[PDB]
Amino acid sequence: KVFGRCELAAAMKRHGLDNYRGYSLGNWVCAAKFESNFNTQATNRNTDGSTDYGILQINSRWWCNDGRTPGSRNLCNIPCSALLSSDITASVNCAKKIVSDGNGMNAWVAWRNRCKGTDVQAWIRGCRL
Ligand code: NA
Repeated sequence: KVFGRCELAAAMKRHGLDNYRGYSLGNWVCAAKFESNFNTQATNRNTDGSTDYGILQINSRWWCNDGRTPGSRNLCNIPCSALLSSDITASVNCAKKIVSDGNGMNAWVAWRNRCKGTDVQAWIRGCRL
């Protein structure tokens, strides 16, 4: 599913991301825009042989099992295909473990390079929240 911006903001707020570990909702919408273009089906192979999955590009080296990332962890205890669903529950629950892991939202390279330190409140402008 390709989300609209305010559609995704509403879903991420519904599931508890707004101000989670002190990251305002616009940080999460910005991250999803530049990680996945708001597409739950997005996949991207990494040079280490892992893959990033879904709306928040969650990595198979640490967080999910994709059957082809040797020696990798599965800390969210889910198949990586679960992170491609139109239902973002699994992605959000896993993102909450990732952002709690020690480096905060710096786990999302697109957030660090394109959202961090910017006017992230612009990403929820005009949305009914
Ligand atoms: Na894995």
